[PDB]
Amino acid sequence: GAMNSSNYAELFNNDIKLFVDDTNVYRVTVHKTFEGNVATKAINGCIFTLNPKTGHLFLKIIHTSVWAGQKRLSQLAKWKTAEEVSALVRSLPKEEQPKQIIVTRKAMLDPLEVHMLDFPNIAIRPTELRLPFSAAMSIDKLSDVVMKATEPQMVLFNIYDDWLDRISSYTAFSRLTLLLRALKTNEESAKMILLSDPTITIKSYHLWPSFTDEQWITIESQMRDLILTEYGRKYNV
Amino acid sequence: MNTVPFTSAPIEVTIGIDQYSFNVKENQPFHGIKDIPIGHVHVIHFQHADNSSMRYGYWFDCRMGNFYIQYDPKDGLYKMMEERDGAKFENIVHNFKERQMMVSYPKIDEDDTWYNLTEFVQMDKIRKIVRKDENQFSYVDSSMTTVQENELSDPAHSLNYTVINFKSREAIRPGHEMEDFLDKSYYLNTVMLQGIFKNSSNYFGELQFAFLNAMFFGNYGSSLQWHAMIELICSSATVPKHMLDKLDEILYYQIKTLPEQYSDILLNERVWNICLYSSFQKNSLHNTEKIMENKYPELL
Repeated sequence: GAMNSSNYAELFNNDIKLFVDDTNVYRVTVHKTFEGNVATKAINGCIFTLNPKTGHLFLKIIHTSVWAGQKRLSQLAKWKTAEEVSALVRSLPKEEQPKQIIVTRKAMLDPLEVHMLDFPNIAIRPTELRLPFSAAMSIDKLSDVVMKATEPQMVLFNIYDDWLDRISSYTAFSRLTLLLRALKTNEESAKMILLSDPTITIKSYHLWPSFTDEQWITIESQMRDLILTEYGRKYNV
Repeated sequence: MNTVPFTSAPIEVTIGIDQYSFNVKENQPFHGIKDIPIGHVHVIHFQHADNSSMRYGYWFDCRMGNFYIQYDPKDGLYKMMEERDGAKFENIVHNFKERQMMVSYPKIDEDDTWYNLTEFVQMDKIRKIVRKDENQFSYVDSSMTTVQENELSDPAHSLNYTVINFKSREAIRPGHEMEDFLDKSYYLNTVMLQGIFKNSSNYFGELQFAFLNAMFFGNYGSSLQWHAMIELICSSATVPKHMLDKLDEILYYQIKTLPEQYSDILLNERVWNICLYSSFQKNSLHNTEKIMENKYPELL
């Protein structure tokens, strides 16, 4: 079945599962041609495949060459996502293959399902949650590796840095989604909040700053306030 | 012209023969249907005045033997049987006609409806879908489930229609995942036509037989099968021109023949709007589209 607020804690049990977010797979800029018509230019993209229990991120970089000479690219992008996810599963040892894959957008169900026909016991699921995974390219280190890539490439990250050394998966995921929610609603402020203090740095092998426990509390409160402000502005409440 | 006599009619029943039907009263002296046109399959079907549930009936072809109906008070329904004694059967049939206790198969001479609904249906294929090889006719009813329905219980009573499933290894070549799922041409032409059905006529025949079981018995898995087979064709970029033209004729008479009041459960909204308006063959069903619009514009 679909994933929603009721069955939310299932993400943190011991059944291996992956979220797949395809929002950044096919990325364009829109511009005017010399004759005044509109054309698109593709830039590099990424499939965002995340184990929400362990933090392991499977960042499959989608090089613009993938699109060359192809039509209906937004539809193709869904099939290339499904192809790349299927190949990821096949590449993993049996005991590491997921029991479920949750697609953040319902348009991926058919492509993934068709691509996973070899894995009948892997359940493909939609979600009613409104996960902010499209803000993944607001994370500087992820945006940088995608934009610099010169060929298809898989890059592996732990999106939780070392957080699990001190907090649970459940809490880890709520921090991640709150950070990314903030980044989505107002990137400029969100990024300001994370870096205002030069003395708190990002380890070379990490994505986020090395806040102490007490500093994460001030951060999470700052991100909360950001989200609610932007809401009043959006709707005039 | 052939005859199916009835030993008696002990219970109030609506009898159908093909697209015709008659009300028969309890212990009314009804003794059969005459002038049944040779050369086609037929179906004789029943709905008791007391149980508007369970429509049931018998597919048959009179070239394959002498058949008659007899009520069975133990099982509570009209049974088809075969009389092996040719002489003994002509005797019953002639005396009943002499006594004029038989209705005449009421074919208007202008009317090709039944031929059009059954063009490609052959008794031999029916008996493979309804396996009961000791009888030469086939029983079907409202509640019988299909083989595919059963996979998702009793196999003696299954409708062994050809399983179609768009999200299956059979349908999708490895490496052509996207291609084959958007363009089912491979699945239609190679897997189904050349592989399983062997030619388009056996495919049309199953399609039509499925439709008629849905119309006559409200058999819900039959409706599913009919829709699946239409969808497979309409979702294929590459179909022989002769199949498209015949398909438009097949579907026209099926839509023409459907009871106006049943269009809500027999017609799948998604399939028909996809076939007529989104699919590769949106432009190849001019008669089917014209009749659908003028008769069921709401469903669309």
